[PDB]
Formats: sequence, C-alpha cells, structure tokens
Amino acid sequence: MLDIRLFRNEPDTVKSKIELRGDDPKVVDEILELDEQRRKLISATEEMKARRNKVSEEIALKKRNKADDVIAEMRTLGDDIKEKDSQLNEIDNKMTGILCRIPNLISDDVPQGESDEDNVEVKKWGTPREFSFEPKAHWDIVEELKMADFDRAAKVSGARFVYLTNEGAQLERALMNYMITKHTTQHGYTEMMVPQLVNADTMYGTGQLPKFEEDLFKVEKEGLYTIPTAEVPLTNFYRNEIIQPGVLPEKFTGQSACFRSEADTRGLIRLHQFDKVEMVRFEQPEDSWNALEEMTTNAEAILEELGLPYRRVILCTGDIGFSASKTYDLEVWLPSYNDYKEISSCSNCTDFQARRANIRFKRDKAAKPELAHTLNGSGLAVGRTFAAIVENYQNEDGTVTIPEALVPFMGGKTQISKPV
Amino acid sequence: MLDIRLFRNEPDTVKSKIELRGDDPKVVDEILELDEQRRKLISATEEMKARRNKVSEEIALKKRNKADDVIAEMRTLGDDIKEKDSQLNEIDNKMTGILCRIPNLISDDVPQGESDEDNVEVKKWGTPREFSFEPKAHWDIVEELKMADFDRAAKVSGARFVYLTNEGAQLERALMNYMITKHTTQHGYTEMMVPQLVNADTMYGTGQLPKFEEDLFKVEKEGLYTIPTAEVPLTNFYRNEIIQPGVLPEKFTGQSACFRSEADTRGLIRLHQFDKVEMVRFEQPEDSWNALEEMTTNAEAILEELGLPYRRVILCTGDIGFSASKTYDLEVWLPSYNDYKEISSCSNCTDFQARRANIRFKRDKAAKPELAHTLNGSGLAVGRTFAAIVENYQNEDGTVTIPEALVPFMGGKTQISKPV
Ligand SMILES: Nc1ncnc2c1ncn2[C@@H]1O[C@H](COS(=O)(=O)NC(=O)[C@@H](N)CO)[C@@H](O)[C@H]1O
Ligand SMILES: Nc1ncnc2c1ncn2[C@@H]1O[C@H](COS(=O)(=O)NC(=O)[C@@H](N)CO)[C@@H](O)[C@H]1O
Ligand SMILES: [Mg+2]
Ligand SMILES: [Mg+2]
Repeated sequence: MLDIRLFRNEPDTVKSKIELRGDDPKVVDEILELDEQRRKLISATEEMKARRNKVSEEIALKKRNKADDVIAEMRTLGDDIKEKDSQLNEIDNKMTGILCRIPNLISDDVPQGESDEDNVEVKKWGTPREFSFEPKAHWDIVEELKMADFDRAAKVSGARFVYLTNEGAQLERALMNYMITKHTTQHGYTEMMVPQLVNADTMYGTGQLPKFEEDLFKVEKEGLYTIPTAEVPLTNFYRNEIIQPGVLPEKFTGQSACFRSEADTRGLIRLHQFDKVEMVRFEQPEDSWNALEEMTTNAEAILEELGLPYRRVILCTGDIGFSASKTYDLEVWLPSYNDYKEISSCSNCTDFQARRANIRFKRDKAAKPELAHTLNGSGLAVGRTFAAIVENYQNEDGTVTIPEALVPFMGGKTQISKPV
Repeated sequence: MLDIRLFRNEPDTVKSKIELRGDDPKVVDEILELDEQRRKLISATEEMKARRNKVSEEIALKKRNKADDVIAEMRTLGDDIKEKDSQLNEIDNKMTGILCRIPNLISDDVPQGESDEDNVEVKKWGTPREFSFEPKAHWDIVEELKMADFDRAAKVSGARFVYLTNEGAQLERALMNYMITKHTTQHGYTEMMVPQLVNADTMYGTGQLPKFEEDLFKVEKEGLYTIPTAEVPLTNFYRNEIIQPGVLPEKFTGQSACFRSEADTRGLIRLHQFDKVEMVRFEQPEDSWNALEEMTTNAEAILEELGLPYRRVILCTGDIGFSASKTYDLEVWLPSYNDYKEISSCSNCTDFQARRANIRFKRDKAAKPELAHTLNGSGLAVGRTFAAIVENYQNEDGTVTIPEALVPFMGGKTQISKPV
C-alpha cells in the first residue's frame, strides 16, 4: 500500500517510478482527481457542520426567547452531512482499491529494464564445474537413485507434485536443518514455525491480495489460503501491532511447505508444493538498506558453504516483484540448464507491507508510532538447492557425493548410492 | 470398501460386526436386496443375449436361404440389453454408494463398548511424576517461556492455529528429526516426504471420503484437499498398482503438517494444523496382525526413550475409527489433564483401504494379484509429545529440562530457559 502523500507531494516522481516498471503512470492522475473530489467533499461537510452549529445556537436562543424554519434547515443539514459521510466512505474505498493495486515504488538504484536479460549481475562466486563426462539432469538422477517420485505423486495430487523418497527425503530434511542451524547460530535469526493456512487480511498484508489471488490455493468454506511462502505468516506476525522500543531489528527464520497454483515440466524447479527456508526482518527505516545487504549475504553463505557456484543480480525495473522496492536474486549454476537459475529472492519492501498490515513501532515510550520496514529473502528454496546439489555433485557412475557441510546432517553418509 | 462376498456368505457375521460398532445392521438386508435385483438383471440380460444369438443365426440362415419379424425382434433385443446395461450400471453405483460408507469390519478380539471408557487398558509403562510443586499446564509454560504464540496466530489464521517460536520451533524440529531417525535407523522404515494437497480419489482411497469431507479443508477450484495426516498420501503411494514380488513388507515413515477443520481451547492438544511423524505399512494379509504389534511397539519406543509415562489401550467397538479393523491407542500422562491423553493411534486396516484404492500385490510372477493389507500409526503426533514434554519435564522455577535423547537434537542444549 503506497503513501497517498507521495502522490500529492511528488506526483512526477511517482509517475516516473510506475512508468519504469512498465506500468501506466496515468493512475497518478486518476488518484489525484479522486483526492480533489474527496478534499471538496470534506471541505463542504465542514462548512455544513459550521452552519449547523450556527443553526443549533439559534434554536437554543429561540427556545429561551420564545423556529420552524431553523428546525427544517437543521433537518436538511443533518441529512446532507449524512449523505456527504457515505459519499466520503465510498471515495475512500475507491481510492484504497486503486492504491492497493499499485506495486511498491522502486528505489533509485534499481536499474531500468524490460526483462530478466536486463537484470544487472553484481557478483559471481565459484566456477561452474567442468565435467569429464556428460552430466545428467537432476530429474534423471533423482529417478535413477530413487530420491524422488513424480509419477506416483501425479496419481495422488496431479501434475507438479513430488514424493521425496529414502535419501531424497533425508537430503530435503538435512538441507532444512542445515539452513536453519546456519541462520539461527551464525546469522542471529530467531527460529519460527508458522501456520500454512492464512486468512484474506494476512494475504493482503504482504501484497499477495488482491492482485495475485489466482496464484494461490483457496479454501472457500473457511476463507483460508495455503501460504505461497513463510514470508506471508512471518511478516504478518506483527500485523495491527506497535512493536515495542528496543525490539527492532526482529529477525525471523524458518522452513515451511510453500504452495503455488502456478496458473520446467521435468524436475524440482517449478512445483505446486516445495520447501523453503525463509528469512524475514522488521527494521527501523534507516536500517533496512543495510539489512538487505546483510540478508542477501546470509543467503549467499549457504551457497558458498555448500560449494555451489552462483551469481547475484539486481532485478531490473521491469522484473522486480510487487511488494519490493529493491530485489537481489541469487542464481545457482545448473549444468542441465547450462546457465544460472534463480534459487533466492532477497527484497527490501520498505514501508509497503507495513502500511498494508499496519505494522508499526515506537523508538521510546513517548515516541509517535512509525511504520516499520520489512524484508524477506530465501535462505534457500530447498528443492532448487537439492536440484543444484545432485547435478553439481554427481559422479561418473551416477552416484551423488554429499556436500561436506551436509555429511553430519546425513547421519555421517558421504554418498547417495544406487538402490540395493 | 467392504467385500460384497462377505454380505453374501456370512451376512449374520456382517450384521453382528456392524451392530457391535453401534451402527444399523439393516444395511446388510438393503445390500442383499440390491444384490438379488442385480443378479436378476444380469441373468435376464444373459437370456436376452442367448436369444439374440438364436435370432442372428436365423437372420444369416434366412439371408442365405432367401425375415422382417426376426429383424424387428433383433432390434427389440438390442434395445432391451442396452436398457438392462444402464440399469445394471445404476444398481452397481447404488450398491457401491452404500458399501463405501460402511466402516471396516472389526476383528474378533476388538472388545465390545460404547465409549472411550470401555477401551481396554492392555499395558502401562512408567509412573506419573509426583511433583513437589503445583505443575503448570503446557499452555501457560509455552507462553511464559515464549515457545509458542496462540494470540498472534489467531490474527493470521483464526482460532486453533499456533506460531512455534525460538526454542519452541527448535523443539518441534528436534522431535521430528529424533522420531524419523529412530524409525529409519532402528525400526526399518523408509523415510518419505509427501504432498500436503491431494485429490478426491486419494481421499477416498484411505476412507476420509465420502463420509468425513466436512472434517477437511477443501480447495474447490483445483479439487484438492489439505491432508489430515501423512497416512493419506503415504498409503496412496501404491494406489491402482500391483506391488511386485519380494517388495512386501513396505514400511514408510515421515513427517507432514496435518490439517483438520475440526467441525481443549487452551493449548496444543487440538489444532487445525499440527505436525505428526507417521508410520505406514503395506503387508501380506498373513503378516498384518504381527505388523500391528511391531508398529505399536515402534511408537511406544519414542515414549519410552523420551521418559514419558503412558498406557496402551485397545479401542472398543463403539470407539474404533472408520478404516481400522483393530486399533491400539497410546495415551501419554498429562499432569494438567491429571490423566492419560491420546498421543498415538496404531491401526490394522486389513484389506479395507487396499480395496478402496486398488492396492494389490503378487507373491511371484505367475501369482494371481491379491489385495495388500495397510497399517498406519502415529510415531508420534508431535504437538502432543511437545505438550507432554513441557508438562512432565517442567522445573520449579518454570524452566523445562530437555529430555536426554533430545539434547543432541537441540544443539547440546539441556534446558529451555526464560526469555533474556
Ligand atoms: N513453484 C516453485 N517451485 C519451486 N521453487 C520455487 C517455486 N517458485 C519459486 N521457487 C523458489 O522460491 C524462491 C522464493 O520465491 S519468490 O517468490 O521468489 N520469493 C519469495 O517467496 C520471498 N518470500 C523470498 O523467499 C525463488 O527464488 C525460487 O528459488
Ligand atoms: N486436531 C489435532 N490437533 C493435534 N493433534 C491431533 C489432532 N487430531 C489428532 N491429533 C493427534 O494425532 C494422532 C493421530 O490422529 S488420528 O486421527 O488418531 N490417526 C491418524 O491420523 C493415523 N494416520 C495415525 O497417525 C492422534 O493420536 C493425536 O495424538
Ligand atoms: Mg522470484
Ligand atoms: Mg484417534
């Protein structure tokens, strides 16, 4: 949810930032037109309330002095104010309807672009493996090693679901334990487990509603939605609340299953359900930009310790998502793709979700409440890490060497071997 | 789904087993009435097909000898057979509709009873803690120690959801890792991770549909339901399939979030979403009774190693669930309840779900396919274990001592202390 004051005070800047995203800047003129109508309605109600005060004083003065016309005028004024109050509620809801549909205003350093080809590479770590044999794609390895089953999951849930089996399920679990342990013991995040079903206010809070309802699984009877990411319940933990002095920064981490209706046919890259270890931060506004850097680094630490070559990019104006003001994506080397593939999205949402969800804070007991800033980042999407591991750690015999940091999380196992 | 042959061959036994559950045995008479109508329809179609053969031979004989009446009779016979075929499809669907709604036939050793008071205690292990101070209930301890948050979860998901926080989330994770490690490394189960959203055929497969649809969260657009237990996708792994020779017994274990609409106001005992480490077995019919015993023992091993006093009961006829032929429940000592509280349900479903889901097997390559037996058991419901741990391991200062076997799963921590 955008600040109406920016439309009033810097409309050209707002038009520029909307246009840069590939969106229609004319919405700024539509908003200001409604704002002027709203301003006139309020101003006219105030002249009516003042007129009513004069009328009521006259009725009281005539009651003491010893209306019929001042009684009739009082009735008309009462009627007109009631009408103006309903008209104002309507214009407000109309303005809110438009405003909640506008993406977060991009930060100044977001580079201009039209597609993911215009995303700016800011860093590369590690060198893609140079194989002595033809590398197998992760979908073939997981079937050969009986780590995952797609066909049987299609039977029970339809396309783009999977069963993780034996060492496949063990590796998924080991990745989540490793990722959480890293973020909690080394990066100062507090572990959290969240509800996977949330109401519409929560989905609105983080920006998935109203625009992205069709990307979600909806439970119509109870009014719930499956979460597309732990970001949704993690950020909404402080919805409609004033965070207390001395609490910020609040750093949360945790795993959750993630559900996306998805309104990449082979494999783990795009499923309706996947696991992700999420990072969520609540920051003071002057701390959010450093927090984005620290958070992106926290996600890179997983790739680095897992020995997975990657690149960090800044999403261009045409590619950045709805709630972010600035996003870095981490893209992992995927031999089957012969390119880097997105494994994380780290964003600073500024005050966008905080305004939507009414997440405020106070610096001291006397301080005026302020909107917090919120950030979210994948640390990491588990299935895409699992995919990167099996492709990059595959052996010539078709086995998969367990990355060193995951060996103590795999009960001391060092290799994923072929079925007995 | 029951075997129609038992209604034909032992109707009194079927009536007796239905009546013992508190159900109406008159359904056996309704089924046999439809079966007789069905038998007459088939028999009459067969006399018609035989008559048609005589008629067609006559038409061919008249065509060679040198229809109009045998042509007209042939048309009538064709019409009548088509009518009888639609009538048979209808009676079959009507019979299937009734049959799929009848619970599994109880085994002979299920004791007669009307409620959970008639469940027969078969064993007790450990002695309930004798406190030197008034024990706090788990809902107060989790709030005091900041291990769980109910109020904030009500904000995002409504009543009976929870956020597990800090050491609370760490303990939930440690319980799942410990439980899975135990079942896979000591009890011979294969680790599995499953889709949490399944279609209607899968929900029918394990018996939740059609009778218990209102206990589930339904995603109407995609035709999916959230799983109430990993039993649903785990048992359905082999739906519409013939398990190969030498494969049985198939033993699966895994955690999943579990979702129940629940059509115990304070705490972790009854939530819409909870975690559970499930055990599922596919057995040859002559192995399922021993498998129930072994599986119940596997669940008890968690309680025993965690130092949690419990009792094992056999559910009485009036208390046993829909798909089970025989169930043992494990009930853990809960100081706040001043009694044992169900923490696991271990069941032998015999061929009930296998018939519903068409789960078959072959003993050798030439063998005739047979229905497998399926079993499912909690090892354990995680939230109820978490609740039992905080109440039974609580200290006088309000801290919670970490049970010995969970210390290496808690990063070496030995106590859950009060907030810093
Ligand atoms: N359908 C999907 N299947 C599997 N993984 C996915 C899917 N969609 C996204 N991901 C992974 O999940 C990551 C995070 O998803 S995101 O929409 O980009 N961003 C978020 O969800 C933020 N909350 C940060 O995690 C992506 O970077 C990608 O690696
Ligand atoms: N609403 C709930 N909230 C929390 N725990 C629950 C809830 N319902 C059941 N449980 C726990 O989950 C266990 C298994 O649930 S069950 O319906 O009895 N049986 C099954 O689900 C079988 N698949 C065996 O696990 C119960 O024994 C109980 O300890
Ligand atoms: Mg993305
Ligand atoms: Mg039960």
